[PDB]
Amino acid sequence: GKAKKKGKSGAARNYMTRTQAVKKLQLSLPDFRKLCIWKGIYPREPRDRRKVNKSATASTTFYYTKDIQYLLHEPLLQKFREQK
Amino acid sequence: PSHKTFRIKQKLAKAQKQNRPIPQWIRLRTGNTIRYNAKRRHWRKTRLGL
Amino acid sequence: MKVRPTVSSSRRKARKAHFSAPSSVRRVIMSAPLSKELREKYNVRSIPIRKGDEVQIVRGAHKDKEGKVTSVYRLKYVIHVERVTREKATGQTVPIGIHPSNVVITKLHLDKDRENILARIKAGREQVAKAKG
Amino acid sequence: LRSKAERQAKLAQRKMNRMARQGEADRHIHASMPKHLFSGKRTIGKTDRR
Amino acid sequence: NNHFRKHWQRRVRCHFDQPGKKVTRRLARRAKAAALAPRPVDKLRPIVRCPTVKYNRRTRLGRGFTLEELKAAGIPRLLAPTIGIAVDHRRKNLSEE
Amino acid sequence: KAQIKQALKKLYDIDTVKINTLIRPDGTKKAFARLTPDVDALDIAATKLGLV
Amino acid sequence: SEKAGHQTSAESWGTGRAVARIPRVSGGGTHRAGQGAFGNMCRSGRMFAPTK
Amino acid sequence: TKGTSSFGKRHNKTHGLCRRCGRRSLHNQKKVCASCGYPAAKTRKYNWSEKAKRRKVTGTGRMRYLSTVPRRFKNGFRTGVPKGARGP
Amino acid sequence: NGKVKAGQLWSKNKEELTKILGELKTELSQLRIQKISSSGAKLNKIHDLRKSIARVLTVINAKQRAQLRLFYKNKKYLPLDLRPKLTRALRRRLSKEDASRVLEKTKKRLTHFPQRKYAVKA
RNA sequence: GGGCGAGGCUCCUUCUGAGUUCCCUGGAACGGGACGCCACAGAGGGUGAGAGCCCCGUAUAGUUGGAAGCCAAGCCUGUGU
RNA sequence: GAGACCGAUAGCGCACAAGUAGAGUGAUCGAAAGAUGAAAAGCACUUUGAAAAGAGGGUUAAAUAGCACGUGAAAUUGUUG
RNA sequence: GUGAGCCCGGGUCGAACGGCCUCUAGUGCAGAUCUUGGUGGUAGUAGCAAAUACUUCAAUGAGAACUUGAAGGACCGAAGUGGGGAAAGGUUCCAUGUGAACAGCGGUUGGACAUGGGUUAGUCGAUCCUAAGCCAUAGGGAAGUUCCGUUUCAAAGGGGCAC
RNA sequence: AAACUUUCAACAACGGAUCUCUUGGUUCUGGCAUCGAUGAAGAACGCAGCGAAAUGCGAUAAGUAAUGUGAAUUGCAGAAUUCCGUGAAUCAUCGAAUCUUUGAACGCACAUUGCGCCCGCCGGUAUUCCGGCGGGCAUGCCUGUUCGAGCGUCAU
Ligand SMILES: [Zn+2]
Repeated sequence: GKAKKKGKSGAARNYMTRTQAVKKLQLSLPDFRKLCIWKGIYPREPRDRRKVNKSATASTTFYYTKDIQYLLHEPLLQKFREQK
Repeated sequence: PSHKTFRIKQKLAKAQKQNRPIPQWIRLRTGNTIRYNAKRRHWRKTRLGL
Repeated sequence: MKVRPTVSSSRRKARKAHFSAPSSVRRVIMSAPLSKELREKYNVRSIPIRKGDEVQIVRGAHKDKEGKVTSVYRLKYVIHVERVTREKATGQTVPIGIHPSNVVITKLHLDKDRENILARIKAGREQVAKAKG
Repeated sequence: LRSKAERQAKLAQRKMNRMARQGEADRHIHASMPKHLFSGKRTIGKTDRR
Repeated sequence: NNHFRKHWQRRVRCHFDQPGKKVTRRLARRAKAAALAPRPVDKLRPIVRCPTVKYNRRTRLGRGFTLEELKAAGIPRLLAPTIGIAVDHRRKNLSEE
Repeated sequence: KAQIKQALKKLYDIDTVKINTLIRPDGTKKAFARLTPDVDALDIAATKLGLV
Repeated sequence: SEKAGHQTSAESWGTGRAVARIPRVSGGGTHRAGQGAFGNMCRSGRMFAPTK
Repeated sequence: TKGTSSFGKRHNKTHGLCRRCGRRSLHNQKKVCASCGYPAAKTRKYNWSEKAKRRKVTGTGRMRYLSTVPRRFKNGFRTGVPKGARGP
Repeated sequence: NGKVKAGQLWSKNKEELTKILGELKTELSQLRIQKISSSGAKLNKIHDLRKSIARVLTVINAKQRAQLRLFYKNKKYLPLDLRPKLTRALRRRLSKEDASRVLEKTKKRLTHFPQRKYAVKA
């Protein structure tokens, strides 16, 4: 049918960077790192990091999109907001 | 035309299914007044107005 | 003379209600008197007729004929009685329409609903007679 | 009963067959007294027909 | 002198419902009496003299008793409408009779 | 087409290689489901469909 | 009813050579078109001096 | 030539079907229905045509919810089940 | 066969009701094909299967809505479909307590001077 | 200030009198004649032709069963911060 | 619930699958049309016709009621005198 | 009976109706180029004559100038009487069958009537883009139905990094 | 003399008047207050063993549950009803439900069954691909929560 567009499927959907994960979860960096350590969200590596982000370097940290989706439902986010 | 929309084709399908004479068992019912299809449509007589 | 404001003596409304009554009202309308010995047995004058009753026809050209009620055709207010029939041109047998007010019930098809009907009609008749006595 | 139903269906068509309709879908009502033919006057200027 | 130069037929009022309205008013009065039993259906009214020189020869029932009248009779103004006495505060007593 | 092939797989244990669809002039949808060469459509029609 | 015989749109066809000057129902495609209206002598019209 | 020969050029459509009232009165260029006034929120009606008002007045259609309101009012908008009725 | 009565359905719980619904739908699926292939005394069975499917769905819905009402018996906010319908104006109408609220001065005056029961000698 | 409350009213529900007696006409009596009966019911309708008594109903007191409200004769208690 | 109203050209446009059929680009316009018989008992069977039908012969109380159907005027027409 | 009218006989027909005194009215027709419906003479009359044209045998059938097959004769003459599409139509397409009606004759034939069948896409179009133009939003008018406004006097959002 | 035209009569035609009827209008009187974002009125599309319409209904589709009645429905077909019964019915009542696409109509649109986004669940070899299902995403305004902006006023 309709022709697909480039970069809308595959590793681009599969991975996101740490900056995108932090902006998606709307957390600070210490809270994001704390939640990742507590929930066991581990760094990942795409086969080609340019297919995920064109500005990625060797020090760029990648995570699973489904892992960030799972982190979106953690009740500790509201605990963080209540403490703030 | 051959080019037609889905809504137009659906309404034409309803008109095609409605285009029939009445069943013959209808006239044998008790107290019937229906003798024929008085809303029967033909493609040359009366337009559908779509 | 009627007194109640919810009662209408309108002929038009009466005929409309009679000829457009539903099946449960047509059952009450299609009532027949009981026989004499049934009347002293049950203290009931009239009952709605049903399939399986035994009737004697007392009006029309088929007077004094007896038979079982084979059908209760409520759609044109007719009962079909066994052997009270006629022949078509072809000689095939077709039942003859009889109105239930032209027959008298000589034997009742008795089930527990009919027993409850007869018992409550008899009890009502007795308590009305006792109250008015 | 089939023959009786066919006979009733055929006798249902007598009025429209006398009216000479092409089936039961022919329900066209024509103008027997048209306004353009039964109103107005013809002057010495422009006329409505030749 | 016939004032029929407007669209008079649009606001012609007949009174075929006059006996029905009498029946309705009587039913309402009976219901009010049954609700108010054993109290009377109406309140006590004072006797007052009609204004103007045409009608000052006749007395009639007024709206309610004055505050000075209730004070002289010994009935408090909060008790008075609760025992069927109509009270009017606008009317004054300009004379002793 | 995906709904039709999944419904056929769930109902009759039928695997199809492709499905074509049209909408008839009466308004109902007609679907031609071509089966895999391993299974025989005549045996499917005789046994499960009963179209003899 | 006060609106009996007046729930139609009809106008006379004018002075001419064929028909009378009664108001005639406009439109087409039905038996009512061209037929008289609004008169006590007309079929489907208002009576003379309607009862009040 | 303003009559019969001019009538042979009539093969376009000023109006199409309206999604709201179902009539062939939706102007194809103005995108405004001449009958019901779509897409304005109010339905087009005027007091100079009693016939046009009563052709689409309430009760001419199905009354799919409004017809059951008087029964619920007559029973008092009651809620629940008859006592001892079979069920959950 | 094909007629499932509600008296038996009101005693089951959810899983065998789902099993019965699946079996009835399967029977209706094969017998629609049997309808397009042959006929006879058979169409009464598919009518009975349709009505039985309707009955099973009704029983499942009624039991699960009753469970939801039991769950939401003691909560402030209910789902909109479980809230009473009435009319829109009836739902927007003031409550009985709010309509019967009076001021404190009115309460004092009604406490000390209510409408009395009285009679007048003739 | 609280709490009972006999009893009453409103709305649906079970139930209600007496000829299909004899003769004639008629395809069919619901017509004519004779003899009765009921009537707080001789309003209306149906039934093969004008039926109080064939059927539904109609009049009147009530009489079965059920729910939700309102009114209400009276009777228990607290007493003044 | 009723009427000193109208009784199918009347009475609402509509007593009928009527705001339907139908017309108009559209706003809108907008009809005609009720009655066999108590009961289909709606003509078996024979015969002549390609058929429609016709004639016998039944059905009905009546077909001088044959799903053109209660009654069946006049204009107009056919035969007979 | 002066009269408007009233009454009876005969035939037909099938369910109600009349006399007298009062009361009441949508109460009396030859006309209105009325209104609706129905029917005549004209009258078996005017016509049914543009687009060159038909003929033979057999079959089918109750019936064949206008059905079919074959046999002949012709016409369109590639800006077609051909092969295909856009708009418009909506099943008219195909098979089988067919009483009446319609095909201004005839009909066995039919775009008619009756029952069935038939339209298969990643690649052809729609779907996407914008044109002339139209409509939301901000905001400003208008008693208001709503009018202007389409980049504005708008806080109108994207990316990266972080022990 | 016939034919033809005209007159009169009988019968037969044509036509639908008259008479009788009336599940309908029209007018008056009495009672009641109850539409809608918990998605109305209206529109479209579907639903029966055999229906085109009317009627009823919504993929639970001439219908489900519940209560009552108590033996039908009927044009045909086919089944009934343990009749001493959780029970026929195109039955009545009606408090529980179902209620397709739309429409004030609400993700953006709509002359398209066009295009999206967010969050779950399931299936197909599947961390990436494909498919299905479920729950959501309009505007204005109010109360509150939270995140903010501005030397606008201050304290420090
Ligand atoms: Zn519209």
